[PDB]
Amino acid sequence: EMIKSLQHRPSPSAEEWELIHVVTEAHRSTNAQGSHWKQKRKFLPEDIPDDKVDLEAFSEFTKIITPAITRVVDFAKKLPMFSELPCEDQIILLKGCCMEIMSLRAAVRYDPESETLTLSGEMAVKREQLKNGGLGVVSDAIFDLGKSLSAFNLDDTEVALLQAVLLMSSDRTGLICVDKIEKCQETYLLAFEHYINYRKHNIPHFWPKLLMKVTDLRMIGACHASRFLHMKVECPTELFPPLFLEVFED
Amino acid sequence: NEDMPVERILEAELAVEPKTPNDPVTNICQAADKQLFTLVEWAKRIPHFSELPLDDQVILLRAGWNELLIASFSHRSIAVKDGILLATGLHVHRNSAHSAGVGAIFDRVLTELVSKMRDMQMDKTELGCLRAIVLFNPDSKGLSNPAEVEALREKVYASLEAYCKHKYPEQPGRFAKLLLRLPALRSIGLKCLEHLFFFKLIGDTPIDTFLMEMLEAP
Ligand SMILES: N[C@@H](Cc1cc(I)c(Oc2ccc(O)c(I)c2)c(I)c1)C(=O)O
Ligand SMILES: CC1=C(/C=C/C(C)=C\C=C\C(C)=C\C(=O)O)C(C)(C)CCC1
Repeated sequence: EMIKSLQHRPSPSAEEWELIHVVTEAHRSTNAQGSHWKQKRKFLPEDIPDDKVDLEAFSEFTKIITPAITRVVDFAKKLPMFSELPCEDQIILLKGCCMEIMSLRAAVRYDPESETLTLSGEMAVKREQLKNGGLGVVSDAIFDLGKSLSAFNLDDTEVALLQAVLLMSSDRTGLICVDKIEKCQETYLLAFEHYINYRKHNIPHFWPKLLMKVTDLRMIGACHASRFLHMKVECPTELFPPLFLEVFED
Repeated sequence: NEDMPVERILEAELAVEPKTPNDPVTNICQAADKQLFTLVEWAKRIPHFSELPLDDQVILLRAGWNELLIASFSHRSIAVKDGILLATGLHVHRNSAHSAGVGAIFDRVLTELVSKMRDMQMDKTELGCLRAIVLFNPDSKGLSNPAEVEALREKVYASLEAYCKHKYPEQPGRFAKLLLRLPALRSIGLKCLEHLFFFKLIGDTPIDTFLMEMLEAP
């Protein structure tokens, strides 16, 4: 007891470190600009909707969005328990989590001195700029998460593990592996908990405080879908890259 | 540690929940009105809820009522195969939902909520806690001091995590498995609310006094 009991809040139980490492690197290789995203920061010139889409800012997004979706695919490819998933089942997961991961990837690159998010690690955009270029009120949602997540001081592992959790949702329509996908998330979470215990953040209730951000992301996803329908009215479907249409149309 | 007792929370659940027209949409609306009465009772029976300002108590219940009611009926339906059990003793089936057009969101409820609560064998204490975490929402617009609300939510995170580790030491990620049911409820609850306003406007679905009061400005 006491001693037996003091083996509480565990750190990553060996296999968990293999998992932590595979994923940390899967995200590290897929995170476009690595250690030099602040250095390789290209501000978008002042040109900026809730629709009434500013095609000049929308064009700059449509440019960079084709590799962005691809990275979100690449990251998933590298995760072995994902690699092992059927043709259909793994396309459903990839469709559902795409925007979540992209928003999360965008939100972590928020700098408060400049009030800017950094799309694909290359382009730094402002609240007005992301809004007016097609995202509308989904921009505020991403920006507000970027402000919120800044206090969390998330690292490369935290992000990688959050991404894996977003990907392994058994609560997506038309899944047949189900429990196979559910247990994949179960393992990844357990590792994420332990890595979080190990990290020892200067924040009380960090683990639940973080897991609640999943709702914010799930909602950034759902609003994007409706915001996409309004873009389709306001467009040309030829402006949309085929990949963007692949993920979002349906 | 227990500045939010799981036993006091499980008690609130038991105090309101007992042991186990034709239009399904109307029948669900009837159930909802009756439960809005019981909901406030349950709310007051949750540690520190009644200590918040009276306008805040309203703010919180006006904000989470849908999600709360959804969670409560979804857990009662864990037995109820392929359908949902109402507080009016009535049952609504998947097929009847589709007939009313509402089959899409109904399928979401059965799958993302009932099935998942059933599969994991979610107990009434955890249910109470999740409902309490939903109740204590600091992000609610207009509350005088959200920090008190946020603190109370944090108090539930702690007590629920503690109960999970205690009652289920074999399941080391049960607490996160429970918290991850909340994005599904936030997503579902929002679409159910949309339908509710759509049905409120058409006028053909009869909405009772309390349900109406929720669907209108204060
Ligand atoms: N920045 C991320 C990837 C990422 C890329 C882009 I373009 C983004 O903006 C969007 C997204 C969807 C849209 O329909 C529109 I219009 C704009 C976001 I938000 C994220 C990364 O670094 O991987
Ligand atoms: C508008 C709407 C729905 C909303 C129901 C809500 C908001 C509450 C139900 C509470 C009940 C049914 C309580 C109980 O039985 O205790 C659902 C999708 C479910 C059915 C069809 C459209």
